[PDB]
Amino acid sequence: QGLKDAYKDYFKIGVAVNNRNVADPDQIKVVLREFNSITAENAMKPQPTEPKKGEFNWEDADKIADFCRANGIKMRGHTLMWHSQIGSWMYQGNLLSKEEFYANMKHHIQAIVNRYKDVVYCWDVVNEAVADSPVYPGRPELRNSPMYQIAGEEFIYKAFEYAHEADPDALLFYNDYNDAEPAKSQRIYNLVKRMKDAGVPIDGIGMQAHYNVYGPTMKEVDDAIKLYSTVVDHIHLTELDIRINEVSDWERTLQQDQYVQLFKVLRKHKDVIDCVTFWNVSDKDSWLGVRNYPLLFDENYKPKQAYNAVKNFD
Repeated sequence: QGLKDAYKDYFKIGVAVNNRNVADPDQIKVVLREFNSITAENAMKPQPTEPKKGEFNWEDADKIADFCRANGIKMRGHTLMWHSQIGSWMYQGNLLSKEEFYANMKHHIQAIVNRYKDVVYCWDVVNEAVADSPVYPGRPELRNSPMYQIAGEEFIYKAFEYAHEADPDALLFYNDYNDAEPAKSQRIYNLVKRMKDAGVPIDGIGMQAHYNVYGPTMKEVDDAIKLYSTVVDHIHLTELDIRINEVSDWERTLQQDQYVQLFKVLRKHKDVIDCVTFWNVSDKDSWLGVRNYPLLFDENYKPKQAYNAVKNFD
């Protein structure tokens, strides 16, 4: 009886996984106990699935979908478009045409969405498209990636349209980090507003939630959720973790209260938040290394004092 069961009347609890998390008994016992949603940490990203034009690799992603199919869990599909882990070929030495690009993007999205539409319930369609903060008013709100350089903001719209065609029943999200920062969260809102007003097919906003001990206050996070709440009916925390920096009893206490504060805020917003997904299973497999003591499971795949606090609430 784990996390998922505790938050059953609030929202799903999920976890990004790697090949070994769904292949090793000791880790599998944990994942099934605690979570009712799964994200591929890497296996559905654009370079991992299409490292050359038209040459799809489904090996790693299939294992993970397999695991979900079998245990009656639905997946989040992480991501269809992103300026990282992407094959240069999609957008180029020279940049390609809007049209040659849209085709590479349409071909890719449509394949992958169709392939896993039976397990994926939602898709992080575009990732990290909004620009980092300091944006001096009037200057471009979006990150100047190659895709933007070719399409401008239009490529995001196409990506959401292309994925909607391939599966009309999936919830399609825009996903980003520094989601609770005022300026950036305002920019995110602006983007999604534009899409809503144009009638582009977006459903939800993905809050990465790469937080830390000193980074955002609970006010900031509760604010951004209200702001986002007024443009979309679906919010996921998508890659949650709380790094201690930027091994003491004190730091451990600090991280504990944040996690406890954070889940108080999200419980209040149960009705718009459908999912809270931790970025890795345990500190062992955290992308931030174990130095950062970032998750509710320690390097032995065992719960920390913080685990019981978050779980035994009310």
